[PDB]
Amino acid sequence: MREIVHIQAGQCGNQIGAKFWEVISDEHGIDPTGSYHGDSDLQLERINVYYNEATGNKYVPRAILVDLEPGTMDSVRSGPFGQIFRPDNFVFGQSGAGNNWAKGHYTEGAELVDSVLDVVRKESESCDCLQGFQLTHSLGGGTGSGMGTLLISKIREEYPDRIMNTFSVMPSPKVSDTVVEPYNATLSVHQLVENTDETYCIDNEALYDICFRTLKLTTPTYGDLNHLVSATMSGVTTCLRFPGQLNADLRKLAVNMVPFPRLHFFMPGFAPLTSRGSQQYRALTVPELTQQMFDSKNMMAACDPRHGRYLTVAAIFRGRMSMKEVDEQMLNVQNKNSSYFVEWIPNNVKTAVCDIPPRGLKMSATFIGNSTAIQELFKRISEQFTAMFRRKAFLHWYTGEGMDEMEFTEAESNMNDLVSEYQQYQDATADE
Amino acid sequence: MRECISIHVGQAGVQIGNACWELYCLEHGIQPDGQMPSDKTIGGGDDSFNTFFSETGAGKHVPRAVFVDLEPTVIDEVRTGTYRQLFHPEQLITGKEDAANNYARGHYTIGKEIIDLVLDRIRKLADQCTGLQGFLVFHSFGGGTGSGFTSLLMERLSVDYGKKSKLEFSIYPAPQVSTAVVEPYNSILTTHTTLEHSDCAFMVDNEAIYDICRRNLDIERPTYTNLNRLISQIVSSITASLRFDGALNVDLTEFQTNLVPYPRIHFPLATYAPVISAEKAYHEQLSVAEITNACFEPANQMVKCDPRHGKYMACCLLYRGDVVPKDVNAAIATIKTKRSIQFVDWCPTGFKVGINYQPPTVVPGGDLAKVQRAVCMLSNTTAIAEAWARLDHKFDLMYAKRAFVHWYVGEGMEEGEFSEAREDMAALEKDYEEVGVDSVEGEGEEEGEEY
Amino acid sequence: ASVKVAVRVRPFNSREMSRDSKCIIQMSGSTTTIVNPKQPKETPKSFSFDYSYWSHTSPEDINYASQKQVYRDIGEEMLQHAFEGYNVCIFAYGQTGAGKSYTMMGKQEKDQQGIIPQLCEDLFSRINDTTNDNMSYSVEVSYMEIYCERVRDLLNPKNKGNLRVREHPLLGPYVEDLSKLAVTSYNDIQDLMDSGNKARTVAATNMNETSSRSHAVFNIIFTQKRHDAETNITTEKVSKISLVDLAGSERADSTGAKGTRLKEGANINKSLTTLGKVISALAEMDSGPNKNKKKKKTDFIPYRDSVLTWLLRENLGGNSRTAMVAALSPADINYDETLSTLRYADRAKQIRCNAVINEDPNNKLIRELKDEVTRLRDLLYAQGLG
Amino acid sequence: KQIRCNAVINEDPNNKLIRELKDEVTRLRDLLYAQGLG
Ligand SMILES: CC(=O)O[C@H]1C(=O)[C@@]2(C)[C@H]([C@H](OC(=O)c3ccccc3)[C@]3(O)C[C@H](OC(=O)[C@H](O)[C@@H](NC(=O)c4ccccc4)c4ccccc4)C(C)=C1C3(C)C)[C@]1(OC(C)=O)CO[C@@H]1C[C@@H]2O
Ligand SMILES: Nc1nc2c(ncn2[C@@H]2O[C@H](COP(=O)(O)OP(=O)(O)OP(=O)(O)O)[C@@H](O)[C@H]2O)c(=O)[nH]1
Ligand SMILES: Nc1ncnc2c1ncn2[C@@H]1O[C@H](COP(=O)(O)OP(=O)(O)NP(=O)(O)O)[C@@H](O)[C@H]1O
Ligand SMILES: Nc1nc2c(ncn2[C@@H]2O[C@H](COP(=O)(O)OP(=O)(O)O)[C@@H](O)[C@H]2O)c(=O)[nH]1
Ligand SMILES: [Mg+2]
Ligand SMILES: [Mg+2]
Repeated sequence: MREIVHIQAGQCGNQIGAKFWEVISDEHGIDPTGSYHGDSDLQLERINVYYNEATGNKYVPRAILVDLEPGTMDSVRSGPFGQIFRPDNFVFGQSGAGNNWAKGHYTEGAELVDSVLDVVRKESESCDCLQGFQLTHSLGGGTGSGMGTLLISKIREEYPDRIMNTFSVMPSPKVSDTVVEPYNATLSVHQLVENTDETYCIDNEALYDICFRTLKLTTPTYGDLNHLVSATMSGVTTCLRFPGQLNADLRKLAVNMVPFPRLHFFMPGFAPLTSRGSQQYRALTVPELTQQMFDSKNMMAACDPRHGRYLTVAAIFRGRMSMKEVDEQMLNVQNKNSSYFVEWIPNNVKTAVCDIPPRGLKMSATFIGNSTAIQELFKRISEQFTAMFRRKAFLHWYTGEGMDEMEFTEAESNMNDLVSEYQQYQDATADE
Repeated sequence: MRECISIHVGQAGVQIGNACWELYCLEHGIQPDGQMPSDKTIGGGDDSFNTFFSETGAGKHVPRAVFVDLEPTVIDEVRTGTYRQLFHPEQLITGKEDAANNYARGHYTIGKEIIDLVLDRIRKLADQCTGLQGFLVFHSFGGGTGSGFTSLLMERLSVDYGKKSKLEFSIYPAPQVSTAVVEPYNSILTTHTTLEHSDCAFMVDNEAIYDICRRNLDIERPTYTNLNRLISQIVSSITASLRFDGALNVDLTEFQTNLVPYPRIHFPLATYAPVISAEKAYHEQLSVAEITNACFEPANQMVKCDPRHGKYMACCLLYRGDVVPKDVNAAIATIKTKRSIQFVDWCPTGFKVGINYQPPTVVPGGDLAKVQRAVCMLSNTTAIAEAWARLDHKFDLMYAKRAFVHWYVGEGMEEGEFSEAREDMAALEKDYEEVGVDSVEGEGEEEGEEY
Repeated sequence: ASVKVAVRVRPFNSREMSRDSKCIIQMSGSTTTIVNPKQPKETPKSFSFDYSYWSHTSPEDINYASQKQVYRDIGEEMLQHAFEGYNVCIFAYGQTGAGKSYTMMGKQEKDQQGIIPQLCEDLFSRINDTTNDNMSYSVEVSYMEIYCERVRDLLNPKNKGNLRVREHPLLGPYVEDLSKLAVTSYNDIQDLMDSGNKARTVAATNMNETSSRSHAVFNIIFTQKRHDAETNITTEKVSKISLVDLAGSERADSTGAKGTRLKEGANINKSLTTLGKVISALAEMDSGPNKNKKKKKTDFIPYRDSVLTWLLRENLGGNSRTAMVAALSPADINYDETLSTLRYADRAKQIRCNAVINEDPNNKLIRELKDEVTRLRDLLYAQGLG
Repeated sequence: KQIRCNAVINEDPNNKLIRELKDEVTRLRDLLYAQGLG
């Protein structure tokens, strides 16, 4: 029986984790205080994946919270699901990084990393058979990028066999919120490409587009975006917690998705997303979910899949349905869109089906693609990186905390090599 | 605990401090005598915010403020005013003559014998503080105390504390308007300390604020109280992000990290968008787009310099009130398409954004209207060089004939201290002219190997 | 130039003698013939290599390749090139039990020593031999290992930590904080060699009583300086000798590994698979643009997929002169691995390099401009314009 | 009697020699190619 240890870093990671724990506690019928008030017996059968059991017949999530600003922890505690977390896992300091990757990684995070690792060891030693970790953080910020990369490196040093997932919010194409996003993004991606098994790319602009065009929300806030990301996160690990006709562990997805070690950047998606207004018009069937999942408008990464090819894709369905229809629809999607799939990976569509659907939906599905179009994202960052590194636009803030130009140059080189590796499959007609 | 020490030097500093502390006491519900009835009425809370007030056992709240001046008049007005019981009885007032518009008098002769007491009080305040963030120094170029004593204080603080941030709000002399004959000498001499020791220096101009208070807030005969209130609103917008909650929260270190490309160009402009009177508060939506556009209007700048004559190097937008991130993103996208607003090619992002839930307050008897949204924009740009260049010309016109020089040398300076400072000033100007230039065409000259 | 390829056959081992011991390798001149023990009717497929060493029959003198013959063929020439000014690499290859450590390390107590003792020794007896008032030499020695995707220092005192790997923009990948020491006589470097061999991680297995559990790299940084104010240049030459001992492939069925041994074998096989992939990709890339037209459009090479190929980026291609010494087992039971080793040696024969090595590029430009001035002045004088 | 001094610049000998040799090469090459001897 498998566990997942959960780590949260930075403001974005903390908020996404809070919403994720609210979505999971609903699916399992845990009340905002730790007591179980469910109806289906299957909810408690595999509750050990996320929750430890307390002495009072209460359930405590196996979560770890990290930051260098107490404000985020205070906001989390003073909330609907603040008391559910145990207070010993609230690890934090003072004098935050201030959007400085060097402070997060080298100067300030080097002191708090020991405490975070102590709590991680305490949580990890209590599992019957640990599966892997998952981390939520933002690449474009300060403490998020630095502490996330440092914790990933330390854990991979200590736990080489286990799985390391990551739900990272990358800088957007034209939307921006800090001046120095490219530096932090480049360094964080340089750290992630070596020391991770999977990495789900999330973009704010894609989520805004989903909120505006698909769900027709007039005034979307960060809560909605957290909602989507949280539905994706639950949908990923459904098969660990509920029975299904054809299960799919995390290792199954990792094996069937990545062809080569350095290509583990996944574009996620979810269906069915309607409009609270047209729910009565669209019939819910497997063809409709398949149509919505592969739509370019529905991706959360802000990279058009039609500009590249799918190395691999994985579809995880939840709800009673027929395997014949699912397999036929996957074959149909491959056959019609023959130009968007590589020719040297025959039948590159992983399928999983879980019996128990979400709370009030008859059927649902989540999509995990691995396309060369993701290269575009990196190129954008790389372009902006050059535009500042050539003149040393803000470099004194980073060199003052114990870094040098060599680190920046090698990170840029790693980014460019990654982009070239994705490019070298992008074109058709492998001969000449 | 995000805590700051405010230091007020000179008449301008003390009066701006009066306005600022009125605003802070109104913001946190603190009475003029230091008591807060809100906690007693409710039962408790964090309303005794540690950013600006230290709480004693009895429930009184003392500001984390240091006032300094060489005259007793301006501070004696505060010792017997409405807020006589708010401040600690220390006010660090030298019972002697003043700097007399002379930099040397305030830096060398009479600046001594009072710096030690000021530093002792600052150390006492800092000892009580946990997790100190930085300093907020208020002064004014062109004055004797506000230039020389501020220079000495900044030098000693940089020697002692070193790593803590030091933000500086200063009143640069106006192009045409002035209230003294020897403003250029003091303003140029302050360049040394305002350059090397300070971390970020915000400049405001009296002519610009007079223009604003005559087109926007329709007042025809303003006084210094209105100017101080507007500056207080600016400072409150800057400091709100470490007192109240918000969607995106910007600390004091993020300001320096995002607005300062190089150590020697830390002179950003500041502006407040929804400056409007109660009568004109109606007939106006005052959406996020409108205030964001008004921040970039040349007429609304707080320093008499045209941004269209230069290039924007960095921007930092601080929103207050009922503001949603989507509208901010739309407004920034709209601004980025305008051709009149040019950004340096080496800063493609060029925007920092912060949102805070607390709306701005209304000082009783004030002039600003009650609004639901507001934004304060800081802009590090190259146009500020123009605002310096005029001053340099003025300095030359007085230094060719060595007018008013014997007063300065009679108090302990020498002639060379003038020229050196001027040379330093020139270097700063050239630095700006070096950074605003576009990157050379295909900056690796030209490239392209075989294939 | 291209990669130099040497193939060497070892004699039988106790396990091989205990079971079926029918040999399948034949070797003549510069040709190696393998015969399939399951298909005697099939053609004896043969391969061509630059060097071929039949060390099957020890006491004989008929085409027997001793250690010194292998050195005089490969390592001599490699040193000579090192003196000439090129960075030089020699790396071993094969399957487990092939005899890579014998070819490289050898037995210290006996006269039969592997390649590195011969070279570090000859070079000392040549520096010391040619030292002069103007000439001077400097040597620094380092020795690192790759255990499980982690770099460890062998000559350093006890330090359980792992060293970081950086990428200098011009010099390529390298290792940070590597304990690079200086040696002045042969006794010091022999002590370093003994300490490094003792420090290496070694475990026993069914295919070898003292199998290697980690890749190893022995690096000599060699500097030649000339002292004369009128004519000579100081620090005139700097070069690198890299000598690589690789851990061979393994099969869990015959290996009999359990637990940590199995993990070490899996990591070794992963690194060797990456090395094979980069070798094949390099071979195809250089062959195509050479033969096909000359397009040079684009060809990604997966250097970064493993730390071994990352550290040896400059040796497998670009700025180095490199030699590959493949070891081969004679027995019929190891036929499937021996054929794979031969195939990869043939593929490695197709790889090319681009090595020049110049020092102090300002001096390079200055001397080039001086030579251009002399040439143009002579041309003008010959044509009456000077 | 203030009089003009200008800036005194201490050039690197390496760059000085490189520039001088480049100028010499340029002059010699121009003379050779102008006569059609290259
Ligand atoms: C007609 C009806 O029953 O109402 C639906 C509804 O109208 C729709 C529009 C819902 C609704 O979702 C939204 O409107 C929405 C807005 C912004 C961001 C995210 C969602 C719904 O809120 C969402 C809600 O979904 C759930 O309750 C799922 O179990 C979901 N969990 C949560 O939403 C949740 C949130 C907070 C606390 C606890 C649970 C989930 C989905 C996948 C995996 C795990 C959990 C449902 C069925 C609906 C409403 C209520 C309108 C949709 O959401 C989901 C994931 O079901 C939006 O697209 C789907 C399609 C549904 O038809
Ligand atoms: N905005 C604003 N500026 C002020 C105010 N009071 C004084 N100033 C500025 O201060 C300048 C005069 O120099 P001061 O700063 O008063 O000099 P000081 O602090 O009194 O020190 P001394 O010269 O020794 O008396 C004027 O040019 C004003 O522009 C004020 O209340 N508001
Ligand atoms: N040519 C040879 N003559 C005599 N003995 C040899 C010869 N080659 C190898 N041996 C011996 O056979 C064994 C295997 O040699 P060795 O060089 O250690 O293999 P290896 O390269 O280490 N295999 P690996 O575990 O992948 O490193 C050792 O005991 C050697 O002494
Ligand atoms: N998706 C999402 N992104 C967020 C949220 N809050 C902040 N961000 C993003 O995070 C970036 C700023 O990084 P930040 O969170 O301050 O990093 P940190 O300081 O290390 O925690 C911005 O570009 C935002 O787009 C959120 O609730 N959801
Ligand atoms: Mg005064
Ligand atoms: Mg060996």
